[PDB]
Amino acid sequence: PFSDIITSVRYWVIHSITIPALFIAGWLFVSTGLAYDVFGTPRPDSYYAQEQRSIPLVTDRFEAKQQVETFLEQLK
Amino acid sequence: YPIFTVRWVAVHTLAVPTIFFLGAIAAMQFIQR
Amino acid sequence: SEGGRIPLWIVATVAGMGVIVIVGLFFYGAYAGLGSSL
Amino acid sequence: METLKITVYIVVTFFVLLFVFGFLSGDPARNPKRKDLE
Amino acid sequence: MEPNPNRQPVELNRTSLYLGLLLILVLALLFSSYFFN
Amino acid sequence: METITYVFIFACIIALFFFAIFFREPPRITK
Amino acid sequence: MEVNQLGLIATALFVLVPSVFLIILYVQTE
Amino acid sequence: NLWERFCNWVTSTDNRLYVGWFGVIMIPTLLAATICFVIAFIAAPPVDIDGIREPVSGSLLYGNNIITGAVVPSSNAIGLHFYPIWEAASLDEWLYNGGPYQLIIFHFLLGASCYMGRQWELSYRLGMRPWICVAYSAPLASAFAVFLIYPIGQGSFSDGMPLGISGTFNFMIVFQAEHNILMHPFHQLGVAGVFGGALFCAMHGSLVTSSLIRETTETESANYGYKFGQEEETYNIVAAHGYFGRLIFQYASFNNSRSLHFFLAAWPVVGVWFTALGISTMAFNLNGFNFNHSVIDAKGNVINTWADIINRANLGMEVMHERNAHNFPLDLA
Amino acid sequence: WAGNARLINLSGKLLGAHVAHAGLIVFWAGAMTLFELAHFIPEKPMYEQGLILIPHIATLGWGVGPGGEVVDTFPFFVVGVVHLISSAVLGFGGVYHAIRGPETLEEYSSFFGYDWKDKNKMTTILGFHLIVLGIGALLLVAKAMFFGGLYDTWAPGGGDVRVITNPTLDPRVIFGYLLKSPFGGEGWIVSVNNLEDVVGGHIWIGLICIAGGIWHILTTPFGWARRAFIWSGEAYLSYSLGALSMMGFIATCFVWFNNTVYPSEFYGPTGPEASQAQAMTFLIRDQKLGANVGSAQGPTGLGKYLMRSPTGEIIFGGETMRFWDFRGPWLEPLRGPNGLDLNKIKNDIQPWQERRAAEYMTHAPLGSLNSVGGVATEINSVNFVSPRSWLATSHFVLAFFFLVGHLWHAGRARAAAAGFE
Amino acid sequence: WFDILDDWLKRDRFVFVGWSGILLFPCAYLALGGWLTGTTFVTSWYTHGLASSYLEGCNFLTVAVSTPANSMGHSLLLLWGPEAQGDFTRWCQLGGLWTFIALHGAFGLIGFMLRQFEIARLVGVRPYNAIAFSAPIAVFVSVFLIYPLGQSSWFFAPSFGVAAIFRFLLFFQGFHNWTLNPFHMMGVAGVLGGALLCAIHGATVENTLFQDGEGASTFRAFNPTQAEETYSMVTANRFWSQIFGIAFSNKRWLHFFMLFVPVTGLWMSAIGVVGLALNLRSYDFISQEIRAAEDPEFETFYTKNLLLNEGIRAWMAPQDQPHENFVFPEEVLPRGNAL
Ligand code: CLA
Ligand code: CLA
Ligand code: CLA
Ligand code: CLA
Ligand code: CLA
Ligand code: CLA
Ligand SMILES: C=Cc1c(C)c2cc3nc(c4c5[nH]c(cc6nc(cc1[nH]2)C(C)=C6CC)c(C)c5C(=O)[C@@H]4C(=O)OC)[C@@H](CCC(=O)OC/C=C(\C)CCC[C@H](C)CCC[C@H](C)CCCC(C)C)[C@@H]3C
Ligand SMILES: CC1=C(/C=C/C(C)=C/C=C/C(C)=C/C=C/C=C(C)/C=C/C=C(C)/C=C/C2=C(C)CCCC2(C)C)C(C)(C)CCC1
Ligand SMILES: CC1=C(/C=C/C(C)=C/C=C/C(C)=C/C=C/C=C(C)/C=C/C=C(C)/C=C/C2=C(C)CCCC2(C)C)C(C)(C)CCC1
Ligand SMILES: CC1=C(/C=C/C(C)=C/C=C/C(C)=C/C=C/C=C(C)/C=C/C=C(C)/C=C/C2=C(C)CCCC2(C)C)C(C)(C)CCC1
Ligand code: OEC
Ligand SMILES: [Fe+3]
Repeated sequence: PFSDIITSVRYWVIHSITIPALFIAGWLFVSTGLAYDVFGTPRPDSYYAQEQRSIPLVTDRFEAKQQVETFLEQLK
Repeated sequence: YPIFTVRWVAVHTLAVPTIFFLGAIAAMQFIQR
Repeated sequence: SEGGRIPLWIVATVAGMGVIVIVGLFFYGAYAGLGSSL
Repeated sequence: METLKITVYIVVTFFVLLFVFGFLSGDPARNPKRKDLE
Repeated sequence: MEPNPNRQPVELNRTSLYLGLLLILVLALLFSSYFFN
Repeated sequence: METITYVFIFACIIALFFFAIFFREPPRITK
Repeated sequence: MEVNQLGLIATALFVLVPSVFLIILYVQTE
Repeated sequence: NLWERFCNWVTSTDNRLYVGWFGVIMIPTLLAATICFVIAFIAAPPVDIDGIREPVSGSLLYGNNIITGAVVPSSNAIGLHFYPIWEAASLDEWLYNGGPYQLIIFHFLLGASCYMGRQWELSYRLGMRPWICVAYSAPLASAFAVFLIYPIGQGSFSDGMPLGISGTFNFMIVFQAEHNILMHPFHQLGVAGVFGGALFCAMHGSLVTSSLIRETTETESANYGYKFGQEEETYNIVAAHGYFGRLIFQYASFNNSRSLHFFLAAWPVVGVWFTALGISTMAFNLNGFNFNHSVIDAKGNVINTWADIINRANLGMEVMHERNAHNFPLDLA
Repeated sequence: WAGNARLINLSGKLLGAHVAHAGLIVFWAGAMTLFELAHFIPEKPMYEQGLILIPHIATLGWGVGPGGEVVDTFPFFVVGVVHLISSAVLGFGGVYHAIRGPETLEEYSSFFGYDWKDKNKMTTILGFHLIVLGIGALLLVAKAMFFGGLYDTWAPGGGDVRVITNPTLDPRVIFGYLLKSPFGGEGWIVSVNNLEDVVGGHIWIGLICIAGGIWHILTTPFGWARRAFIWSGEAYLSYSLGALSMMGFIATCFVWFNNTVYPSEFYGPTGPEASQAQAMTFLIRDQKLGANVGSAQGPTGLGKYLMRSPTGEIIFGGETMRFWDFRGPWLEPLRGPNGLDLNKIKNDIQPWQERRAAEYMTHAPLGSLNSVGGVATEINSVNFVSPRSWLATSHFVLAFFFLVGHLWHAGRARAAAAGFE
Repeated sequence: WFDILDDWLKRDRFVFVGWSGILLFPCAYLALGGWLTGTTFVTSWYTHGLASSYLEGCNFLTVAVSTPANSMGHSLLLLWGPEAQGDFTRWCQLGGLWTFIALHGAFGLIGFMLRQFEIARLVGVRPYNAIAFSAPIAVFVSVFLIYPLGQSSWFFAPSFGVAAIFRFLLFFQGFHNWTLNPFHMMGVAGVLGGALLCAIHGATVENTLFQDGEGASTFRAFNPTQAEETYSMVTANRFWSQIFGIAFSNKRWLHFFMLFVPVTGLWMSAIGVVGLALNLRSYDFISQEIRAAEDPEFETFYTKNLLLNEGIRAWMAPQDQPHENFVFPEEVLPRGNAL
C-alpha cells in the first residue's frame, strides 16, 4: 500500500483512540462473563457437579435442548 | 482519495475482530483456577 | 533523515515491539493454567 | 577371513590416494572453464 | 476412405514411451502384492 | 512364484534405465 | 504360502496391455 | 607422465557421465551397496533386531511380498559396535546379526555424501554457480539423521530405519510413540516444507502453463516445444503476474523470475533442513511438546484436551513396541 | 542486505566487527554466569535446575568438595563479573574500530598488520593467534598441576578437586587416541578415561601450537599448498567454517558420552548411565526379595539381569545390553576380570550405590520442550532436561547449519577464482 | 442494469470481486470466523468430552472446533434446526459450528475455483490453475463429507484444530492401517515429489543464471524484452545428464509435469478415502495372516505393526469414543512385558 494512511497523523489519531477501545472492549467481554453465557462454555466452577464423576453426554437427537438443561439444573 | 468497498471493508472486516479477540484473549491469560 | 518527516521506521518499530508484548503475554498466560496440573 | 580384511584395506586406501593425490595434484590442480591460473 | 473430417496422424515419441513404461511397471510393482495376497 | 514376479518387474525397471539413459533421443540445438 | 493365483494373470496383463499398447504407437511414430 | 593422462579423463565429459574425484569413491561405493542390498532383499536370512533370540526375516525368498519388508537392522548386541565381515566368523553368523545392514548403510552414506560433492565439482568444470550442492544437502542430511545420528544418539544401529517399505512405517509409528513428533515444530515445519512444495510446485507449473505463448506453432492437432534458441521463452510473464495478482493482491504476486524460482528452492529445502534436525534433536531426547494436563482447580478434576486423546494412542503403542524385549518397568532409550 | 559482505576488503571495519561480536561472546559469559548464580540454589542437583557454565567452573574444580555442590559460593561471581566487563572493554573497541576509521595506509601499521592474498603475512597473522592458544591450553595444565586442582570423578570415595602429578606425557599414548576406532564406545577423543591423560594431552598441543605459530610466521607456504588452496578472503572462511562444524559434532557426541572431563555429577547421568543404572537398581530390589540373580530367565531365555557381550563378559541384560561399554565410579567396583563378579554383587554391595542408581535412573536424560520429565507420556508434574540433551541438541544444530556454510562460502570461492562474483 | 453490475462488480480494483465474488467472500469469511470464534470461545465437552477453546485454556495447538455428537448422525443442525430450536448458545454447545464451517467453507472452495475461472476469461489466460485446484477440493470433500457420510455420523470427521488433526492421523493408523493402503502411498509420492521438483527446478534456475547479467553481481533485475530470460537449458541438460543421467529439456514439459505429480497424487489419496468411508480397507494380507497363525516362529514388519495397532485401538477407544461407553479392565488390555 506504499504506506498510505500509514504515514499521516489522522490515521494514528482516529485509531489511537479506536483500537485501544476494542482492545479493552474485548477484555471486558471476558472479565464480565458474557462469553460464558452467550456461548455457553462452562467455567471451572461448573464442569463436574462436586462428586459427579460422569461426563454429560448427549443421546437423543430431538432432546438435545431439554437434555442440556437437565445438566445445568443438576450442577445448581 | 475516498473510502471504498475494497480498501475499506476488507481491512476492517478482518482487522477489527482481531483486536476484539486479542483483547479477549489478553484477558484470559490472567484468569484463575 | 528527520527534517520532521512523517515516520515509518518508527511505525515499523512501534507495532513490531507491540506485537512482542502481546505474544509475550501469550507465553506468560500459558503458565497460569498448566501450572496447577497434577 | 583375515585374508579378506587385508584385501579390503588395500582397495580402500588405494582409492583414497587417488582422491587425495587427485586434488593436491600439481598437474590438474584447480583448472576451470573461464580462467586457468598456472 | 474418402472422408476428411479427421486429422489422421497419431504420434508418441521415444521419450514418451520411456515414461509410459516407467509408469506401468512401477505401478505394477506396487499393486502386485495386493492382487496376489 | 509370488517372487519371480516381483523380480521380473524389477529387472525391467533397471533394463528401462540403461536403455533410457544410454539409448535416448538426442537433445540438439540444430534448431 | 497361500496367494490368489489370479494375481499372476492380473499382474501380468497390467504389465502387458498398457505396455503393448504403447509399443504399437512408438512404431507407428517412426 | 601416465598420472597426468588419467586425471584429464576423470575431469571432463565422458559421453555418459562426469566422474570426478568425488565419483572416484562414489562409483565403487554405491555399487557395493546396490549389489549387496538387492541381494539382501531377495535372500537374506532372518535377523534378530534386538539381541533377543527372535529373528525377523523380511526378504523375498523367506515369504515376503514387496511391501512386507526388507534388509533388517543389525542386532542390538552388536548394536553400536563396528560389525564388518572380517570381524566375525562364518557368514551364517554375519547374516543373522544384521551385517548387510551396516555394510549397506555406511557405503551408501559415504557415496551418498560424494554424490553431493560430485554435484558441486561439475559446477566448477562448467563455470556455473554452487547451489545444487546446497539443496541436495537437505535430504542427504536427513538420511544421515535417520540412518546415523539416531542410532548414534540411541545406542545401537538396530532401530536405525529398516530398508523395507513396511518397516519404514514401523520406524515412524514406534518413533512418535516414543518421542511424540507430531507436536514438534521441526516436524511441523517439515509438513510445512513438504505441503509447501506441493502447493508451489503446482502453483508455478500451473501458472507457467496458463500464461504460455498462445500463438507459437501450437494448433489443436499438434503441440511442439521450445529450445534455448527460443528468445522470448515459452510464456507471457505479464499474464501470469497479472493473473495471480488479480486473484489475491498485487504484492501477493511475484514481479520477477528470480524471486519466483528462489522461493521454489527456499521453501522446501529450509523445511526439511529443520525436520532432518527434528529427528537429530530427538535422537538425544528432546522430544516434542506434551500438554498432558489442563485442570479445574475447582476440585482439580482433570479435563482431557484434544492432546490427551493423542497421548491415549501414543500410549497403546508404547506398551507394545518391541513386545517381550523389556525386563524393567521404564524404557530409558 | 549483504552489508557484512561490503566489509570484505576494508579490514579496518572488520576489526570493528570481529571485535564487536567478540564482545558479545564475553557478554554472554557474564550475563549467564550471573543469571545462574542468581536462580541457583545450593545443594540441589546443579542439573535439575538448568545450568551450563557453572558446571564448567566446577569442572575445573574451582569451587567444590568431594562431589559436593559447592562449599564456596563466590568463585562464580568472579567469572560472572569479569566477563561482563570484558564486554564493555571490547564493546568500546569494536565500536570505535568500526566507526572512527578504516585501515591499511598506516606505514608503521602495515608493518605490524598486513592484508590478504599475501601468503607470507596471512601465514604470519595465523601463527600469531596460534601462539595464543598454545598458551591458554598450557594454562589449563597449570590449573591442575601446580594450582587449585581439577575435578577428578575417579578414585576414590568422592573424587574432590585433586592436583595431578606427572601427566601421561608418553609420546605414544597421546596420538594412540587419535588412531583408534571411533565406534562402539571407542571414540578417539571421547575414550579419555584417566584425567591425567587429559592434562598431558594439553601440554603437547601448546608445544605443537607454538612450534607452529612461529613456523608460519617465518615461512610462506610451499608449492603443493599453493596449488591446492585458493587465497580469496571468502575462501579462508570456508576453511575455518567447516573446521568448526566437525567439532560441533565432535563436542556434541563428546557431550552425550562423558569422560571424566564432564563429570556426570554436575551435568547429570549419561544416556546409558540411566539404563545401566536401572538394571542395577533392580538387581538389588529383588536381591532384597531374595531373588537369585545368576539363574534368572527372562521371557527370552536371556536372564533378566545378567547375560554376555559378544566378547563374552557379563553385562546387565535388557535393552541396556547395548550399553555394557558404559563405565563410571559406581558401577566399577563390581567390575573385575571376566566382567561383573557375581560374588561382589550379592555380597559386597554398599548402599550409597543404590542411591546413585536410583537418582540417575530417576533423572533420565529424556525430556520435551515443555521441560516435561521422563517418557513422552508422563504427566507435567516433573520438570527436567539433562543439560547434556540441551548441549547435544542445540550444538548439533549449529554444527549442521555451519556445514551448510562450508558449502556455501567455499563454493563461492570457486566463483571468485573465475566463476560468478 | 445487468451488464452494469457486471462491470461495477467486475471492476478491476485492489481486491477483485467477480460474479463469484459473492459466494467466495461471505463464505470464506464466515468459515474463518467460525473457526476463530469457537477456537477462542467455545467448549466442546458436552459433545466430545474434551476442552475445545482458550476460554478453558488450551494452547493454540490444543484448541479447535469439535465435531457434533454421534447421537445426531447427519442432521445439519442449523440454528433453526428442530434440534437446536433457535437457541444460539446451545446451537454452539452442540457443535452446530462444525456444520457451519464445513458448509459455508465448502462453498468458499466453490467460489475460489470460480474466481479462478473468471480471471482467466478477463485476462485471456488458460484455466489450468482452476483445474489444479480440484485436487484439494477433492481431498476436502473426500475427507470432510464422503467419509463422515459413510460412517456412523459427523463425529468421526476430522476435527477443526491442530492436535485434533494429529489424533485423526493416528486414528487412521489403528483401525485402517491407512499407511498400507496403496492410494495413500501414491499420494505420499506426489507430495514428496512436488517438493523434490520445487528444489531441483528452483535451484537449477538460480544456479544456471547468466553470467555478468549484473556487474554488481547480485540478481534483482528483469524486464519485458528480457525475452531469453536469465538462464541456460543447454547447460542444465548436460549437468543433469552427466550427474543424474536423464534430463528432458523442453521447459513446457518441465512445468506441466510439475502439475501432474502433486495434483495426480491427491486425487488418488482422495480416492483412497472414499474407500475407507465404507470401512473397505487395505489392512490385511491373507497370505501372511494364515501362515502367521499356523506358525509362531515367523515374523515380519508387516506383523510387528499390526500389533501396535491393537494397542492403539484398545487404549485409545474408550476415552476417544464416549457414546458406546467402553469399560476395559486393566488385565484385558494388550500389553508387552514390563511396560
Ligand atoms: C482443510 C483445511 C486444513 C487447513 C486450513 C489446515 C491447516 C494446517 N495444517 Mg492440516 N490437515 C488437513 C486439513 C487442513 N489443515 C487434513 C484433512 C489433514 C489430514 C488429516 C491434515 C494434516 C496435517 C498435518 C499432518 C499437519 C498439518 C499442519 C497444518 C498447518 C501447516 C502449515 C503449513 O505450512 O502448511 C502448508 C502451507 C503453506 C506453507 C502456505 C500457506 C499459505 C500462506 C498462509 C501464505 C502466506 C503468504 C502471505 C499472506 C503473502 C506474502 C506475499 C509474497 C509476495 C511476499 C496448517 C495450520 C502441520 C502442522 O505443523 O501442524 C501444526 C502438520 O504437521 N495438517
Ligand atoms: C563463520 C561465520 C559466518 C560468517 C562470518 C558469515 C558471513 C556472511 N555470510 Mg554466511 N553462513 C554461515 C556462516 C557465516 N557466514 C552458515 C553456517 C551458513 C549456513 C546457514 C551461512 C549461510 C549464508 C547464506 C545462505 C548467505 C550468507 C551470506 C553471508 C554474507 C552476508 C551478509 C548478510 O547479508 O548478512 C545478513 C544476515 C541475516 C539477516 C541473519 C539471519 C539469521 C537467522 C534468521 C536468525 C535466527 C535467530 C532466531 C530468531 C533465534 C531464536 C531464539 C533462540 C533462543 C531459540 C557474509 C559474508 C550471504 C551471501 O551472499 O554471501 C556472500 C548469503 O546469501 N551466508
Ligand atoms: C554480527 C553482527 C553484525 C556486525 C558486527 C555488523 C557490522 C557492520 N555492518 Mg552489518 N548487518 C548485520 C549484522 C552485523 N553487521 C545483519 C544481521 C544485517 C542484516 C539486517 C546487516 C546489514 C548491514 C547493512 C545493510 C549494512 C551493514 C553495515 C555494517 C558496518 C557498519 C559500520 C558503521 O560505522 O555503522 C554506523 C554505526 C552506527 C549507527 C552505531 C551503532 C552503535 C552501537 C549499537 C553502540 C553500542 C554501544 C557501545 C558498545 C558503547 C560502548 C561504551 C564504552 C564505555 C564501553 C559494520 C562493519 C553497512 C556497510 O555498508 O558496511 C560496509 C551497511 O550498509 N550491515
Ligand atoms: C582485535 C584486537 C585489536 C587490535 C588488533 C587493535 C589494533 C590497533 N588499535 Mg585498537 N582497540 C581494541 C582492540 C584492538 N585494536 C579495543 C578492544 C579497544 C578499546 C579499549 C581499542 C582501542 C584503540 C584506540 C583508542 C586506539 C587503537 C589503535 C589501534 C592501532 C594501533 C597501532 C599503533 O601503532 O598505535 C600507536 C599510535 C599512534 C602512531 C598515534 C598517532 C596519533 C595521531 C596521528 C594524531 C592526529 C592528531 C593531529 C595532531 C591532528 C592535526 C589536525 C589539524 C586540523 C589541527 C592498531 C591498528 C590506535 C589508532 O588507531 O590510532 C593510530 C588508537 O588510538 N585502538
Ligand atoms: C591454526 C591452524 C593451522 C592452520 C590453519 C595451518 C595451515 C597450514 N599449514 Mg600449518 N601447522 C600448525 C597449525 C596450522 N597450520 C601447527 C600447530 C603446526 C606444528 C606441528 C603446523 C605445522 C606445519 C608444517 C610443518 C607445514 C604446515 C603447512 C601449512 C599449510 C598447508 C597446506 C595444506 O593444508 O595442505 C594439505 C593438508 C593436509 C594433508 C593435512 C590435513 C590434516 C587434518 C585436517 C588435521 C589432523 C589434525 C590432528 C590429527 C589433530 C590433533 C589432535 C590432538 C588430540 C593431538 C597451511 C597454510 C605447510 C606449509 O605452510 O609449508 C611451508 C608445512 O609444510 N604447517
Ligand atoms: C567427541 C569425539 C567424537 C567425534 C568428533 C566423533 C565424530 C564422528 N563420529 Mg563418532 N563416536 C564417539 C565420539 C566421537 N565421534 C564415541 C565416544 C562413540 C562411542 C559410541 C562414537 C560412535 C560413532 C558411531 C557408531 C558412528 C560415529 C560416526 C562419526 C562421524 C559422523 C559424520 C560423518 O558422516 O562423516 C563422514 C566422513 C567424513 C566427513 C570424513 C572426515 C575425514 C577426512 C577430512 C576426509 C577423508 C575423505 C575420504 C573420502 C574418506 C575416508 C574415510 C575412511 C573411514 C574410509 C564423525 C566423524 C559415524 C561414522 O560414519 O563413522 C565414522 C557412525 O556411524 N561415531
Ligand atoms: C497445509 C495444507 C494446505 C493449505 C493450508 C493450503 C492452503 C491454500 N491453498 C490455496 C490455493 C492453492 N493450493 C493449490 C494446491 C495445493 N494446496 C495444497 C495444500 C494446502 N493448501 C496442496 C497439497 C496442493 C497441491 C494440489 C493450488 C493450485 C491453489 C490455488 O490456486 C490457491 C492459491 O491462490 O494459491 C495461494 C489458498 C486458497 C485460499 C482459498 O481458496 O480460500 C477459500 C476458502 C476458505 C478460506 C475456507 C473454506 C473452508 C475450510 C473448510 C475451512 C478451513 C478453516 C480451517 C479449519 C481454519 C484454520 C485452521 C488453522 C489450523 C490454520 C490457500 C492459502
Ligand atoms: C524493520 C523491521 C521490523 C521491525 C523491527 C523492530 C520493531 C525492531 C525493534 C527492535 C528493538 C525494540 C530493539 C531493541 C533493542 C535493544 C537493545 C539491543 C538493548 C540493549 C541494551 C543494553 C546492551 C543495555 C545495557 C545496560 C546498560 C546501559 C546499563 C546497566 C545495565 C545494562 C547492562 C542492562 C519487523 C520485525 C516488523 C519486520 C521486518 C522489518
Ligand atoms: C547491531 C550492530 C552493530 C553491533 C553492535 C555491537 C557489536 C555492540 C556491542 C556491545 C557490547 C559488547 C556491549 C557491552 C556492554 C556492556 C555493558 C552495558 C555492561 C554493563 C555492566 C554493568 C552495569 C555492570 C554489572 C554489575 C556488576 C559487574 C557487579 C554486580 C552488580 C552489577 C549487576 C551492577 C554494529 C555497530 C557493528 C553496526 C550496526 C548494527
Ligand atoms: C461466528 C458468527 C459470526 C461472526 C463472527 C466472525 C465472522 C468472526 C471473526 C473473527 C475473527 C477473524 C477473529 C480473529 C482473532 C484473531 C487473533 C486473536 C489473531 C492473532 C494473531 C497472532 C497472534 C499472529 C501472530 C504471528 C506472529 C507473531 C509471527 C508468525 C506468524 C503469525 C502471523 C501467526 C456472524 C455474526 C457472521 C454469524 C454467524 C456466526
Ligand atoms: Mn527400539 O527401542 Ca528406544 O524405545 Mn525403548 O528402547 Mn528399545 O524400546 Mn523402544
Ligand atoms: Fe519455472
